[PDB]
Amino acid sequence: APTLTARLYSLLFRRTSTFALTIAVGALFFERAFDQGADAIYEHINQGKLWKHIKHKYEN
Amino acid sequence: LSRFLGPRYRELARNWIPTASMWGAVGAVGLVWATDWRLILDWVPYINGKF
Amino acid sequence: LSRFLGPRYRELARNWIPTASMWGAVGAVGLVWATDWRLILDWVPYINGKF
Amino acid sequence: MTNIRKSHPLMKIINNAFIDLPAPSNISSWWNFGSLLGICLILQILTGLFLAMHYTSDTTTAFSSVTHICRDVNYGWVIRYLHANGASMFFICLFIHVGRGLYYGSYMFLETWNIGVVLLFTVMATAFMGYVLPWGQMSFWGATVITNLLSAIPYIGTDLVEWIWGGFSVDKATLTRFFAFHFILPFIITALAAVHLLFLHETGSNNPTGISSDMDKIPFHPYYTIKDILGALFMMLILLILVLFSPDLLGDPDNYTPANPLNTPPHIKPEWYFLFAYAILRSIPNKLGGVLALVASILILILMPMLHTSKQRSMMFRPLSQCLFWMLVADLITLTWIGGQPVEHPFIIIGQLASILYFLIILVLMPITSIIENNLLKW
Amino acid sequence: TFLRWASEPEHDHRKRMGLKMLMMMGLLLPLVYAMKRHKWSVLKSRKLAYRPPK
Amino acid sequence: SKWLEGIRKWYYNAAGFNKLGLMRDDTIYEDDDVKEAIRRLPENLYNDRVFRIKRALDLTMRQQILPKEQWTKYEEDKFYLEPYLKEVIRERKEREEWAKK
Amino acid sequence: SHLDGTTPVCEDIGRSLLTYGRRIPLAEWESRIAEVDASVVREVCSKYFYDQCPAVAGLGPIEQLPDYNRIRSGMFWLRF
Ligand code: HEM
Ligand code: HEM
Repeated sequence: APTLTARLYSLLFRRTSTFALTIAVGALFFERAFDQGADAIYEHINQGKLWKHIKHKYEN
Repeated sequence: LSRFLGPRYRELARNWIPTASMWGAVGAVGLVWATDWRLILDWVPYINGKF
Repeated sequence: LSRFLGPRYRELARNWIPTASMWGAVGAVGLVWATDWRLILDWVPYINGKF
Repeated sequence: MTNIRKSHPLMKIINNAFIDLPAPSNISSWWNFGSLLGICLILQILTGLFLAMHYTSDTTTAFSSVTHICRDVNYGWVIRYLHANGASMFFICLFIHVGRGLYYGSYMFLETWNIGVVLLFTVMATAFMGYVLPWGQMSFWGATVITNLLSAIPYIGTDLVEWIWGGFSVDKATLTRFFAFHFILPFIITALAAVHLLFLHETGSNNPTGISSDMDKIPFHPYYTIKDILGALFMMLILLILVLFSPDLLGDPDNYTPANPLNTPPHIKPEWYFLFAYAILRSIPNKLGGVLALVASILILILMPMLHTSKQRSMMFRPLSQCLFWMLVADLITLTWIGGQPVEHPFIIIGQLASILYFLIILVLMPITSIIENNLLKW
Repeated sequence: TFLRWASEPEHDHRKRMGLKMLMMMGLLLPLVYAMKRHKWSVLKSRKLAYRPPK
Repeated sequence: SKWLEGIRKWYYNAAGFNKLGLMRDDTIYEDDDVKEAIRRLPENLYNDRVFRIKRALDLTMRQQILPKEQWTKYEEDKFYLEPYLKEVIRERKEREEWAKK
Repeated sequence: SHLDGTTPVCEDIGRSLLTYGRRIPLAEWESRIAEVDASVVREVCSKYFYDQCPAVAGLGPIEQLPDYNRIRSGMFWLRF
């Protein structure tokens, strides 16, 4: 039985054009996920010290 | 350019059409990703969360 | 530079000293003319009529 | 048929420069900095260009334009601090590159070494003129002092310094002249770097052993393109650390006040990559002697190849020469520290001793030590 | 604190971008280092021999 | 005397080109005279020099050192290039002396 | 052409029995060849050649022989 890495090469990494598409699609999803995660970390560290955390009191 | 109007070049095209199509998709996905088109990214299930 | 310490090199220096002196005179005259030094040009008869 | 990479003229040049260039297989990480320098240069050209889209070179609108870049321009602070700290990274890499050349005997490439010295002079001038552009207190007064240095030249000193000033002192004329020169010089730096690589590729590259490596040459691309990419990534990590966590670490705060010609800042000192020279400049009490010592402190690199009295090229197998080299490095660090410090009781004497030690090591101790090493090996 | 904001209006965004760049670099440096090791293993593992016919 | 021999052997050990298997004449800077001397070497000596230098370069690429028992001993370090280099230098000195006069 | 002569035919018979266990008639060889077309050639070459690690043996003045990394990179196409 082929391993997961073997499947990845045969289906996506064997041909460079498919290799490029995997990177392009991966970059799209990675950017959203990484930014969302990184923002969560930064906002958690600075909880209650950002405008987005204190605007509710002064907004409206 | 009648030099290329032959059966072999017709076969040559068919062999490289899937590859050219794949590279075109890479360009399309790259352009949408780089420019954040959002005409197309609205359809994308997880990316549409942004904006 | 002991390689260049010999009678032949002294002869070479003797031969090329007039040329080096002429080129030095060319350089001095060119510098004085270009800068309009006027420390030297005051002595030159016709040129010192200027300024 | 042929190969386009090896036949097309531009492709021929590129292939022979960065793709199929025979390179030594053992060059350490100290050979990365060269490429890093180029990277830095390109960065300074790009980033600086985007600063020129918002910077105006008028004394009434220079500091305000810089604050406009830092506050209003989108990501303007990113670009501004990238430029400011990339100059410092450029000088770190330049100093490490010169140290690598000294240690591994790379100065035996006379033409390459001389072009490198010219590059060092040009980059120092570019950075000095660029630091004046913000037109802060430090910019104005450092420009004042460094330019006034030129007045020590006999006879033509005053006329020369006034010509460079564009007036009677550092003013709007000087600011605009410096902006123009600062814009133009990096392109001359790129041309000189291209000539530098041209001269270097004529004889290949040296290796840490200092022994000709024609038997063990490897293609440049698959190995040293990825190695230089990794080095550039590490350099970018350090530069981004500087930009995003301590943007003002290497800059004196007094440059954030607008230039005041009628009041000096509490302390006047140039950027760190000049301090060592500044230190030597202050070691000599005489003005002309100080300027000559400052110039010699960098022109000594020209003499470096002619002082090589060792039978071996690299200091790798020369432990006493290694000790002298590290003494020289520590002396340069001491000179930088003293140049940062004011002129008072201990600092004056330590700086004078450091300058004497620097010139003594480069001019006297190193050749004598090399001769002693040659004797010990029965050459 | 207000004066700190006034002098550095990009403070918070700068810290955020620094965190993102730290994460990206901690991800990338091992990856590019591994790519360099992959390319260089051919030379690192190579074994030279000297066979003079004499 | 033996003091000079001791300090020379200490320096030879300190200058770790023996740790790479090299010999003293393998580390000399290849200037014009050294290049000409190399050109005059017999084929076996030239091949041995080439292999020793290549092996040292490989070791420095791997940042490693030869096993302790494979280091070049000071007493068995042979100055193979020295005679050829001396001859080349004498010939150059003769040509320069003729050029002086 | 290789099967012209008693000795070549004997060699073919012996080698075929040792390897295949049977003597493949020329008719079967021709049928197998006729089965081959451009698509089959492309598929099999991709299976055995495209992006595969080769074994290289050089001998003589082989200083210009490309480095193994360069040869391996040559074993695949970026355009494809
Ligand atoms: C080797 C190349 C370069 C070096 C070493 C260099 C160095 C510097 C330095 C140290 C500063 C002072 C920044 C500060 O104090 O905040 C500066 C400012 C500046 N540079 Fe560059 N620079 C280079 C190339 C360029 C180029 C090519 C351009 C334009 C095309 C440029 C445009 C500017 C401008 C407009 C400023 C003023 C903006 C500001 O100070 O924020 N520079 N440069
Ligand atoms: C903007 C300034 C400079 C740039 C862009 C630059 C660029 C380069 C590059 C790309 C290399 C090849 C890579 C390497 O050998 O590490 C190199 C090598 C070299 N550079 Fe520079 N360099 C600069 C300044 C200097 C300076 C200031 C010196 C000496 C004072 C110098 C002397 C040398 C030497 C001797 C080599 C050859 C070293 C060897 O091959 O072992 N360069 N330079």
